[PDB]
Amino acid sequence: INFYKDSYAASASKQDFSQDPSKFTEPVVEGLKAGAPVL
Amino acid sequence: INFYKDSYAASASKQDFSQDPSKFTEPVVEGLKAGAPVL
Amino acid sequence: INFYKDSYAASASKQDFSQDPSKFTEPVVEGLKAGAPVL
Amino acid sequence: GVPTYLLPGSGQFLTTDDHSSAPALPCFNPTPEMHIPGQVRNMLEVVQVESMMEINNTESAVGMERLKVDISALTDVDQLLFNIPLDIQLDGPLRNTLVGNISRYYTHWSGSLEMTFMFCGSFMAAGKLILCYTPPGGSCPTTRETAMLGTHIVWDFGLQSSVTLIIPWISGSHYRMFNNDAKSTNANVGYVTCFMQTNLIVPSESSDTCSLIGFIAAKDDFSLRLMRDSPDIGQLDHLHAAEAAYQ
Amino acid sequence: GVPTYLLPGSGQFLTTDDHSSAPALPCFNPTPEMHIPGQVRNMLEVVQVE
Amino acid sequence: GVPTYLLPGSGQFLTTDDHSSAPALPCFNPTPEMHIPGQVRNMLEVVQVESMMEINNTESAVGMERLKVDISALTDVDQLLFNIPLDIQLDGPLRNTLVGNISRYYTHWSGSLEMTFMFCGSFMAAGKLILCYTPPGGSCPTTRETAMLGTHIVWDFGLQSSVTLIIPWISGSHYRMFNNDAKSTNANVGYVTCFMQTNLIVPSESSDTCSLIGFIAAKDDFSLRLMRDSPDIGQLDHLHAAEAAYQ
Amino acid sequence: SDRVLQLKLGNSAIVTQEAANYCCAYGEWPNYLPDHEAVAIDKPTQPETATDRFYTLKSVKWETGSTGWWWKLPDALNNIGMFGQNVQHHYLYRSGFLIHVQCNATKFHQGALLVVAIPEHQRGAHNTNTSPGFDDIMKGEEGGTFNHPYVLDDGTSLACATIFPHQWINLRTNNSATIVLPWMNAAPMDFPLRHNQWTLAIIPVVPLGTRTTSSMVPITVSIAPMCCEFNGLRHAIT
Amino acid sequence: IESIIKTATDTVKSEINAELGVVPSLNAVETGATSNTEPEEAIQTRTVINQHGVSETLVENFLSRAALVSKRSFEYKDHTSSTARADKNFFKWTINTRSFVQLRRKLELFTYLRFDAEITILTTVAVNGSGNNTYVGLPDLTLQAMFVPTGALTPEKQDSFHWQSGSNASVFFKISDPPARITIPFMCINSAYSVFYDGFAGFEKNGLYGINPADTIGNLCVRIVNEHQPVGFTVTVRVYMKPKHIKAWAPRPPRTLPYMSIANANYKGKERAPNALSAIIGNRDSVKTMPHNIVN
Amino acid sequence: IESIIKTATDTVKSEINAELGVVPSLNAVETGATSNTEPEEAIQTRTVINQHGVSETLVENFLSRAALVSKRSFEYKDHTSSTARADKNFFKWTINTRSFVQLRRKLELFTYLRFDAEITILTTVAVNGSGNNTYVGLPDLTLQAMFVPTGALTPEKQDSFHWQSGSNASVFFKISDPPARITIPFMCINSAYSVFYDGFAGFEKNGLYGINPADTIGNLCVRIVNEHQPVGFTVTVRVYMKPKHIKAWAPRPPRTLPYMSIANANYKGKERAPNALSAIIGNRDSVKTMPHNIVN
Repeated sequence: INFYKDSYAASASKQDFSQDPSKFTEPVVEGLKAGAPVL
Repeated sequence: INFYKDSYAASASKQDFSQDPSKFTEPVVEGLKAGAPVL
Repeated sequence: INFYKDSYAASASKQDFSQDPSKFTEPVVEGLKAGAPVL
Repeated sequence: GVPTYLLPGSGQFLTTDDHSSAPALPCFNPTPEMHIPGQVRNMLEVVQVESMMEINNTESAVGMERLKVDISALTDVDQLLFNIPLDIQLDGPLRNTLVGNISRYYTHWSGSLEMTFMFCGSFMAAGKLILCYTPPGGSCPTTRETAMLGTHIVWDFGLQSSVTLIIPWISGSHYRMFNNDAKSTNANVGYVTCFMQTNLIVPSESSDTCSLIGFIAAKDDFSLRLMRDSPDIGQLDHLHAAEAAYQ
Repeated sequence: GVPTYLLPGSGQFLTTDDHSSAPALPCFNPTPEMHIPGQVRNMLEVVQVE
Repeated sequence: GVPTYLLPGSGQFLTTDDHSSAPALPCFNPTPEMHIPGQVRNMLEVVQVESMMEINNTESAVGMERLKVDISALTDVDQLLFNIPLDIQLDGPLRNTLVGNISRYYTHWSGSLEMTFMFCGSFMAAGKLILCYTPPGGSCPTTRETAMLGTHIVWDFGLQSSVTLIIPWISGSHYRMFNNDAKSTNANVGYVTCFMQTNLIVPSESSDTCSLIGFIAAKDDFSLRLMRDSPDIGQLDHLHAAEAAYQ
Repeated sequence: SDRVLQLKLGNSAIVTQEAANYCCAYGEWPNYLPDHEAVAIDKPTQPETATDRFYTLKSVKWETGSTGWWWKLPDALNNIGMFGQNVQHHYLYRSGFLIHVQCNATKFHQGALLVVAIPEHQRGAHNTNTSPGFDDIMKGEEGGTFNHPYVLDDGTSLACATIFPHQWINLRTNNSATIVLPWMNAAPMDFPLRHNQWTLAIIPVVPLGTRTTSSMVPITVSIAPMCCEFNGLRHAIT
Repeated sequence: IESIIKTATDTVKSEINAELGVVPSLNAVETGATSNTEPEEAIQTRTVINQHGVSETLVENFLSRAALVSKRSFEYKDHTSSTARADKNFFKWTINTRSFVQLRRKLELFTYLRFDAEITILTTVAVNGSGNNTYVGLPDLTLQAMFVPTGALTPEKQDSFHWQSGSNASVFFKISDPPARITIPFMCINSAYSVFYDGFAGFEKNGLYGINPADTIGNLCVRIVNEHQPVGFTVTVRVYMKPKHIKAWAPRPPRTLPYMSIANANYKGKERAPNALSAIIGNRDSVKTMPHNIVN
Repeated sequence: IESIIKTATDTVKSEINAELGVVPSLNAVETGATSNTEPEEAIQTRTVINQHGVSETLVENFLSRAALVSKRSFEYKDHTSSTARADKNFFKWTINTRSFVQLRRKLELFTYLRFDAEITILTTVAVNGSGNNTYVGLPDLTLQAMFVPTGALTPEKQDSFHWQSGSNASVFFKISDPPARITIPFMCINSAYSVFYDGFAGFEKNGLYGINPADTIGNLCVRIVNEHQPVGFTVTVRVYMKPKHIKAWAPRPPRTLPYMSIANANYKGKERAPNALSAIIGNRDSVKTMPHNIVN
């Protein structure tokens, strides 16, 4: 229920379930395969 | 939301984006071209 | 907005633009033409 | 539950509001409608009916004598007979008329007026008058040569005993408003003047003084705005027997 | 008029509520969005870093 | 009944709210619209019109003399003539302009400006100037060799008596904001400087001092945000005759 | 091409060889009142060439200490020729204007005049709470002078006066200015003896200066009413 | 004939007229008709497109305004030692529209009226000065307003059992609440109310002239539900009425002289003009004198 | 020509220009036109896509803000022994927009305005210190605000019969209620309000200059409905106005000198700069002096 003329007056938006943890956990140019020696 | 019978009772109308600055900036009978000497 | 069960509970009706001033201004059995001598 | 919030003006009582209200008597059946002659649906219908002007509003005129203007035979030419002021929102000859009374319930008015004069002399009485409307800006004309320059009609007495002078809507603005300043440019309408065109001539056995009756009405281009309490009625105390309603 | 009645909890201030509210500055245009590295949309992304 | 509950903010009066309200006069018919020249629908149209700068804001200049800059013949080369500060949200030559006055009603501004200089000397007067805009970061240049390194235009007097220096929008952020700190990185725009390119040369029978008039305007890429009460007007008491409105 | 100009109205013609275009106020041209905007129902009188012609006012002298001059329309023309007669004999007036300001000098002279048409220039008084009187406002053909041109005699700024329709007469560039004014009023018509639609203001922002032999340098105003119409015929008020 | 009118009529341009036998400016008032002379036939006119609205003069708009019809003040206190005439925490009012002149004159502008009545009740309270010379605060009191048909049994005291209101419509409202609002339907036994009644409503000759009980809406009995406080208060109840769904017949000349009583149309007039018996309009020096002549 | 503008204009990249006969940086101010030199022609630019909105500078947004237009304080008490000038439980105010300078200057930024006015009324109450040196509480009072057309009859006392409001619009509101809100339509007899009036509104020479009564909305008469309490209070009424549905014509130079009166545009200026008669802008040492020069 938003009867105001400004879009920023609306309620909170809690429907963004998109994630990308790799940018914090695997920030390497070359990816690593499972079980293979990384180094 | 306007349930009143008179049209002037409605909320403000902020949806008029039409402009004509030339009537204040170029009020000349003959227009001026870009780069050409005006005088 | 009238949620009451009785029709007389509704708001005022200001949409009757029908007029007949002649019944007060020309209550004569025989009408009068423009410019012609009435008497 | 529906989430709501109250706005400014909540709980106020506005006398000009338009809302439905709870019916006090449920299932009440009103009396069936019966046709009644003379239904009126707009007060502009009433102002179109001409009503007598009180042109003779002088201390020497009592009651009904204030509703007629006496004209006699004169020995000078181009003589003035009477003048009528302009404002229908101010006290004067036009105030106690249907158009004036209805218009004093409003603040803004527009449209043309019509002034009808009936000659009530004898059949043997002859005469020619001139009725002039002068737009505002200057003084009221006192001579015929100045009044004839404005709007005018020359009236000749005869079988048709009534003449009509139209005061057309000549205003700079769309409406003329009411204030307590008669000389404002938004209120002044002009003047009406009556002069003898030739003379009033009657035989020896007819009355030498003849009465004119003036009526004023509005045309169908007339309109009113900004309803207000009428200054023509008021009270400084309770009326008689009003207390008995509480007994 | 619409017949209504107030429910328990009317007028209360709950710090975890989710409702729209009146905009203080009408017709305000926020600064256009610019891409910024390292956007995080769920705190479970942070806890996965050792 | 509809189950409802009141939210925080119910019954509050917010001066910037947008809601319908009860009409005080029902069935009122407003005056029909008439075309009027010069309709304005956005205040950004007004700021695009150039207005005179008060470059000569010194104690020796009184009234109209503050709106022109005097230039005379010099015997040294590369000499500085005048400088113009940057902020349209602060007091200075740009404050009492259309763009400045409108922009001081807001807190955030963006876009390019244009400065137009008109030479008001005699027809026999010749000369070349250089007008430089310097982006912020350092001191205002005092020599031509330093000012010419920034944005600049070389103006030659002739049949076209006016020149335009564009101050382009060169900012790290999208908008520049107003605070009472002129040296902030979010407010400083740079400097404008004027130097002699060659000299001002006039014959013996022409005036040896010539006046320049400076105008400033905003371009169509200009925008304003965060409306606020203007600091250019205020009152410490009631105005005269304000009490008479209550009498 | 745009330096020369000829204006021909009625039996009057003006030629200039040092014009700088000309200004149409708010990009508008004068026109007669249409039926869908008319209020007064009487048939108007339209003298055309009898009133839509150039009237030349008395010239003023540009001095070193000059503060500026102003005239009020339609007040300045209310007693000149057939336009004045029609104004005096009619309650309602409507028309636009064509203003031509002339000022020439030598190539050794310098000076800039701002020629600005101000709509509804309501004048204020200096250092007093009393409103300006009738004689202070209505000057007629002679016009008036500016007490404080720096504030346009109304507490505003002269620097921002360019928002109004205007031109400049710069002595090294041009010797004349031309402004076309449409009807500018809240009402379709007005009483011409009590309200002024326009005010022509000529202000010397750059003072007149030269080192040649001093000569009198006058400024001349020629105003041509356009699309004149009058309503409410009666006796002359004068 | 009947027509739909939403704006004032347009004006058409006209030319010179020199026709024999055609006299649009001449009329015959004796027939009783209003003059039909158009402005086009009296003078030379232009073409005007009239966009002026006429909705503000609609009878519904003209009459559907809430107007004060009753104002009653009474003491809310212990009334054991009060007089018989005093209102002991309650009052009864016969509903009428003739007590306040502003609405009465507008209603009397017509002969026959049919409308439903919206009733609004506004309550104010003050601390009685005498006895309690100090102010302690205003109590939020509950009031009961009961509609009792004309002539039926009204309560005789604040705690009367008649207040139980088995079938009578009753509204209970607090002072802190918005003013109470109800709608009474058009309840006349005829098809319309008689604003003026040229007759007697009794089969004998001792009845009341001009008073038709069929045109009386009823009785309003207003009491304070709360029992009396140790200190006394003054409670003022204002009743406002707004006609709606209005039909009007036979418009009448407006009232000129001041009203004398709510029971008849008796007239006396002011001592001198204006609105005097011998002179409705204020006098001027002569019929040749302009009251507000412009002199320059 | 007319165009729809929702964002600031984009910038196009530009290259080196060495064209003979083309001088985009040269202009002719004498024609009265504003310089049309684009940034692309003055310097070498890049391509910029401008997404900055322009909706906050819309005339509607710029003017549709509720601004204080009236503030009146009066004593709510027994006024038998009060003076004639004192407001005896009621006051009347001629509506104007020239009393408070913040809204007045913004409105005077234009020559012609057409708008409807949203009116908000906020009431505050305090216990009078003199006489009642002790605080007993704030009473919830009912106030009546009646709109009376300019020049019409206003009430002369708190209990005047003119308050019955037969046709005048009246709003009744409690102090404990939210501020009362109404909407007055655009009510000028012309197509727009005249912010500045270069003329006299009378047919004689003794009228008022600059004052057009056609531009005055009307009169607001505010009274306390409750009768006076045994103790005195001070009641302050604040009237705020918000224009809506606004049309604006002929923008004007802004006011620089302080306002002197609400009846005219009389000017005096401050004693010294800024905003002085001889110096609007504050002075600096010389035209070669940078007021806020960065020195490191």
